[PDB]
Amino acid sequence: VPTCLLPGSNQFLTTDDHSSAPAFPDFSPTPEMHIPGQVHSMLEIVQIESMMEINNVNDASGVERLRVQISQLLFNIPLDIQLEGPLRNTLLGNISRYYTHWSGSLEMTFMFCGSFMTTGKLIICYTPPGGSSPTDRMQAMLATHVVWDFGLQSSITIIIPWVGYVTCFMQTNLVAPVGAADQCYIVGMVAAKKDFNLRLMRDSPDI
Amino acid sequence: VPTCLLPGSNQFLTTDDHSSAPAFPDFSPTPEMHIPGQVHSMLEIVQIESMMEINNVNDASGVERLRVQISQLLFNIPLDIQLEGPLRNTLLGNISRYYTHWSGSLEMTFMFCGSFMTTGKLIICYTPPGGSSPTDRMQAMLATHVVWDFGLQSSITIIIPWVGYVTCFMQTNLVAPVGAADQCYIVGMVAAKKDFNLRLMRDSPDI
Amino acid sequence: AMLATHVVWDFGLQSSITIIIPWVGYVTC
Amino acid sequence: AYGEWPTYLRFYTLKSKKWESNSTGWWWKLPDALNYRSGFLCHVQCNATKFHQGTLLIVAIPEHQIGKKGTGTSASFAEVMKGAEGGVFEQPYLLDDGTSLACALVYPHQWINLRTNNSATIVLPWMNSAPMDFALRHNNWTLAVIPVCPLAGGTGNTNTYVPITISIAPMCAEY
Amino acid sequence: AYGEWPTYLRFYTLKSKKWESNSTGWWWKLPDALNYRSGFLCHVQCNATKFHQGTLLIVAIPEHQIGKKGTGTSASFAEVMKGAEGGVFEQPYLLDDGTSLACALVYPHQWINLRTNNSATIVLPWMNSAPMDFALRHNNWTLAVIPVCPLAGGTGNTNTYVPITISIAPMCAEY
Amino acid sequence: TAECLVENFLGRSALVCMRSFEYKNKNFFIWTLNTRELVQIRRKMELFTYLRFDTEITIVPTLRLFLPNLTLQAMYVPTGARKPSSQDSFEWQSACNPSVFFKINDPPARLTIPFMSINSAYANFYDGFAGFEKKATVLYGINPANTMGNLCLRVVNSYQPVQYTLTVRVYMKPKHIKAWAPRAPRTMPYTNILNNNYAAPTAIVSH
Amino acid sequence: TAECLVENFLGRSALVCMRSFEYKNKNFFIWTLNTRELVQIRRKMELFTYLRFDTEITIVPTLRLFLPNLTLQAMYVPTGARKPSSQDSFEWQSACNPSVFFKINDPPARLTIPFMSINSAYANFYDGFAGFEKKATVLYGINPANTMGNLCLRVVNSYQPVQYTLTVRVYMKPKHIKAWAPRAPRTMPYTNILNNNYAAPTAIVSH
Repeated sequence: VPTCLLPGSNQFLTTDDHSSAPAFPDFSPTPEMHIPGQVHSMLEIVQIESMMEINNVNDASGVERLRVQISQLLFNIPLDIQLEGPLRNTLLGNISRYYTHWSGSLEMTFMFCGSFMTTGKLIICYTPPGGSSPTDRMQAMLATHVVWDFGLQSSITIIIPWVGYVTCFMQTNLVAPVGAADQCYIVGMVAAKKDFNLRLMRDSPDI
Repeated sequence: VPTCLLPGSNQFLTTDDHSSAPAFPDFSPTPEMHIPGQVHSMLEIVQIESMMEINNVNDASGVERLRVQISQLLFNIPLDIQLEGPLRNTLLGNISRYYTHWSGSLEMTFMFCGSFMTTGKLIICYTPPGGSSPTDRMQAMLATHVVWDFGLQSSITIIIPWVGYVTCFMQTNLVAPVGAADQCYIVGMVAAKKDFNLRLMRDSPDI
Repeated sequence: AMLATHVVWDFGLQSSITIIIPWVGYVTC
Repeated sequence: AYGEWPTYLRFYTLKSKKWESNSTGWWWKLPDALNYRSGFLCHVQCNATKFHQGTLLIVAIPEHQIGKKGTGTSASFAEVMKGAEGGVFEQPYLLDDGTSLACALVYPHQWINLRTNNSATIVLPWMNSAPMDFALRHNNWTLAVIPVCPLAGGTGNTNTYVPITISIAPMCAEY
Repeated sequence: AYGEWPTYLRFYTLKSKKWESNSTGWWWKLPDALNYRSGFLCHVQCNATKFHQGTLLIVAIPEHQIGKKGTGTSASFAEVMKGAEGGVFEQPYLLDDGTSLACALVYPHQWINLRTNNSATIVLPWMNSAPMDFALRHNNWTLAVIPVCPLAGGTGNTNTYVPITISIAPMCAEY
Repeated sequence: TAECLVENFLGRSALVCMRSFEYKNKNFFIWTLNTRELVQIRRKMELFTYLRFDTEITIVPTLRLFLPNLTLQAMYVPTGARKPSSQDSFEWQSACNPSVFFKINDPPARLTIPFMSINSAYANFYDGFAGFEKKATVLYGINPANTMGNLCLRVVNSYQPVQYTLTVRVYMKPKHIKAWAPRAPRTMPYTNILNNNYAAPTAIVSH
Repeated sequence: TAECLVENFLGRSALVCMRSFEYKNKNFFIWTLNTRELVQIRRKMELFTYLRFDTEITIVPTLRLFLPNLTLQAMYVPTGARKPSSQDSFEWQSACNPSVFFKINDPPARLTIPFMSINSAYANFYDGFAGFEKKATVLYGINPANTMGNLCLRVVNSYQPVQYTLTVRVYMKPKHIKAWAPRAPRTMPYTNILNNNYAAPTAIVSH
């Protein structure tokens, strides 16, 4: 060989796919171990739920930001995953911040922390891209919706296809027995679905 | 060929696995000879016994450091192969000093230099990793042990799996005839086993 | 009691636990 | 979930923690709670009568370095070692690790919601990158339990002490 | 051991060395002791009666450059040439080569322990990197014998002189 | 899909060390390979509890004079081995030990370190102290098996009359990554290069 | 397993010679290839009585001025042949004799010497004097078949007005090593580059 240099050289390119020359000529590495919790794709991570700050309002602090008290709207969630809002501190909103733009569906899961004897109907409704905010329950009743009765189903789940909002209102008032207080609480949670994809890396602004 | 230089070049890397250009175009080398004592692996070396300074105490000098006099403990061996201690001047402790960390079993072999008519029982006991030193023969008798009678077996051998100590006590007093003195002596020796491995090179501090 | 041979009786599921005694000190609760 | 049967290569029942509407949350470190290559499993339930309200997030976190506010100083012995007595979360929302409670669901998690179930159970297979830890001085898993929503219901003499009972077995442990 | 039958490509019996409880040790250089491509074998035994105590390490070292303390100066003729009369170890613990006696077992070694056996034998096949050395002026092997544990037992008139007898054959020697 | 495979999420060459020293009318580097000296890669790495990887390392010099094509030596020093005292030290010569000499005007030097620990993977967090027993001075979570050696560097030709600063920039491309046990994202500023403490503080998302 | 194969134990490129000379307002090298000029490689090599190997040699220059890209000549001179008197000598021209010219700013020069002796292996120790008969001046153990030639070097362009020192560093990678007859480790400091004498002295390990 001419023994000087190879073509496509005399640079350093920050993200290259070429190999390099090893220290320790045949040091055999310490073995593999078959432990669980393998991960192979970030999407396996982003598909796992997180709670979200449905109570991001300025009076709330610590854990209280993650729960809404039910004694008209209860919460109304700005639905962009990477702009500031409730989703900003979730696996969805953390992982995806590393990337240019995103595609595929989400789902929420709500959960109601009540006493077993307590019930009520909440309308949930969803505002597709370009929509206005449902001002009150009559626009939610005409909008794409689910009526969550806390009976049968302590923890409703609602897919979000591919944005405005998910919005949730006291359609009935609450009902509870004499032995359980009105300090009743909803938890809100979200993930991406199996169909999700993230396009092209751009380093996150949070740190 | 473009005839300038090859890719992965313009350096010198101290431990490289690449070839180089010979002086003497086809000088045929002086032949091979089939002499014994071939060695192919350092492990073939480290598997061979050495004596060890079981008598490393400050009064001992020259050969006396390798023998313990038997007229309560006789010797108690700090069992790290590469830290300072009795093993530090053995094939085990010399070869392995060239490497980062080690794995696999050892074995001791003791040998008793007595007169043929002389006998006694010594308890030997072993302290696995994290153990305390057996203070006296009652803890050695409850510890993992062998009772070496000098009868039948002038030279007991004891494997060490994979650390505290190997410890050895006058369980009986000695017994000897009128024709042989109490200047009776034990020799201690050690090696690695067939299972041994040494991971990654780091140059020895002794020179 | 937690280091001794034991059963933890929750009154839920099982209003009336039963415990054999082989063949003495005590049964303690 | 992590999908192992508890595996290598008799339960212990901790004294019940007196939860309250204000409580921040509790943790235990394994093996420290037992006082060892093992498949720990953890089985936790509430002594909560049907009027009661509120909910717990039960999580097991691997290699959970408890952090602290307001100093670069690392934790002492007594802050990280707690045996079966366990430790409090000084800041549950940061999970003490400066990480959101809201994202702790990436770790194997289960819910005690007092409508649906007062009981939850988790298998914690061996995660250590050495094959059998043997010294007293490390804790591969931390079991954590946090009041996501405050305890409620009852009146007066009932005094809101609604206990949590924790149980642990080192299932398939070898030495 | 080295696993050759004595091979190329009548014994000689040296006068017995008078060992004592204090003795440092003795060596001989081959071929020098015979006064030649060869398989030397060496057969050494103690004239020790059954009361006696102590033990010898018997070693054959290839290309054993005897060193010395306290000067950079190389050995003279008379220091390295010793015929059958042999030489003393001035420092057995350094094997004179600045190398531990304790590690000399890497070289082909045998033990005379007076309980188990008063006799030991070694085969020393040709190691020279030239095929048949022919000049009087090199010694491919050194037979060495060292009191690892001091001679003992007996009383008075027995005077601790318990002799070593050394024997050598240049088996399969060709010229 | 692109950077959704974890090797592509992590495999961006991070500037893990950025430093300078002068030569004028001491001044050598000894930095241990732990990715805690730079905050972006700290967070991006901390999303996984255990990782196994080779490390490529690239070294790029740069100069402000007050070009001289000097020889730079890079050396890799293993976990816990001896390290040099000054620009001159017997350690820079070490026989059993990897090093690379390169000229400032050549394209920058590259090395691979194979996966280097006695544990099967880097445990990116660890909450213990020691492998046998603990002393008071053994700090919480600084595991010895995570020490990963250090890269050591000096100017070899430093006699020069001309007056200048060498800047060095060190880029690590962790490569061929296998990862285990994902984590909740680190959502808080980093006080130090050892533990995780902090002083946003009480509300992670805006109103 | 890694550096347990003897070729990997020994095959680390050793800095076997480290020297300088000036050119200003004699000064050539003639060093014989014996690995006794540096103490670490002395010991690491002395664990074997006979070795057969090719030698790679790499030459690295370096400069302190008071860069000039000079031509350096390396020459190999065989066992016992003529050697030059000064920077200028007919020997530097030799027709039947290997040499390499290289420029200081090129990456450093490499050569292979094939295994070079009339004996089948290097006898790392030898206790004799001569192959026929001995005179008084024939020193103990300095065997002629072990002479292995010398590497000879000069600056070819040395007319320069500018004032400086050339440093040279010579790295030998003994390569493709076959070895015979292992030795007890050399546990004592080295007084000289010829024999093995000494002056720790009487107790090799600590108490």
